[PDB]
Amino acid sequence: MEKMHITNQEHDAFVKSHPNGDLLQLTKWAETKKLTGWYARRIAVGRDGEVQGVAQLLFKKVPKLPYTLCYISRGFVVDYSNKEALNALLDSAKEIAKAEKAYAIKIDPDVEVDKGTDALQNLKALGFKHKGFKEGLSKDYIQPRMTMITPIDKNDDELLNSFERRNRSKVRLALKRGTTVERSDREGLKTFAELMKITGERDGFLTRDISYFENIYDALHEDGDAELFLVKLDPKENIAKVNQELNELHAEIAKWQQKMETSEKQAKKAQNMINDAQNKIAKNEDLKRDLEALEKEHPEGIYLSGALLMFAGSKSYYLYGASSNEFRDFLPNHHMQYTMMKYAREHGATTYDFGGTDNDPDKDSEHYGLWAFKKVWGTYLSEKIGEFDYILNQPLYQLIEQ
Repeated sequence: MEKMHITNQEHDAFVKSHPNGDLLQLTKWAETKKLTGWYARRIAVGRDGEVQGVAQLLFKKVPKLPYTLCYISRGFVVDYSNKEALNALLDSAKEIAKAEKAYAIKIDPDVEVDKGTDALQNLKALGFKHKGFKEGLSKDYIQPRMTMITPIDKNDDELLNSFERRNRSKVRLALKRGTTVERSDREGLKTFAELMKITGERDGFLTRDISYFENIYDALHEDGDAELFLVKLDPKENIAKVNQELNELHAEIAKWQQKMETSEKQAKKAQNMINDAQNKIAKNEDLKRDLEALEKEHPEGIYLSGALLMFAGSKSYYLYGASSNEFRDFLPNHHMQYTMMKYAREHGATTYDFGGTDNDPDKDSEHYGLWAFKKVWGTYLSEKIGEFDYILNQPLYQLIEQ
């Protein structure tokens, strides 16, 4: 068929609407990789003025050696059953990659094994070598080969119903206990980085600094493809809520007092309900005091958790999350997750991807916590076909790919 020149926006549109599109094939994602030494090139193929496949190629020089790697991260973006388009994309990639002294062309498209028979067959026939069906988070390939995904093309009740039972209960508590979820801005990243520092120290992880998050956010946020969410506990707002509850409780008492005075038969019940409401009033007043104490410490509230949410068309991604060691009983992360899923659905996404996992690892393994966390959120395990290399220089490939 034919090689085509399409604009950045045209490429991104095609990626966003293709079933095999992905965040890692967007032009603004390539912008984020400049900081770590990657440079980009694009290819497109089609017929009769209609694009049938695209790919964004990232190149990076191999330390100490006169070669590059060509990495098509989550490409090619093509129907892997379209042999003509697939071959044409390989033809174009080989031209560019040889000119860049690449030792191989590495691809890792988001195609589930379930649906990957054609892909495996057709890639094999074209000369690609497979890295194998190893653990979901094997160090033998760059991306996770398994992820955990929540279907979000659901109403609020259906979405909540999809979570595991204990977690549903925690989400309902989170919605009630008194935090708010904010869609933040670039200035919010300073709060986020602080939370991430705390999270790194609590878990065992090395944490990246604010500049690292700014690099991702600034490329994609303009297009609505990156958003930052922050969860706040605001004492003033909650004090207002308590004042309203106190007014409502006094009005309940008024109503039962009026039944007591007019209805002999209901008097014992009325006094009972009055006693209950009086107890609630006393407790609410105690809470008001505690919230006032908090307000003195944190006049404009305190942020408890935060996360970055990315998009590529109908795919949304929970990329990074962080939370502090304080006020954990408000369940801020649970409030955050459900809010972000709803936001993602409203933006046009139908899946919400929590990222990588092993498939049901044992408790002693380094990745167990990821499985324990992600499995309760109405997720299914997405097992991908994996990583494939079209090798251009055999001796170099053997040396490097260790």
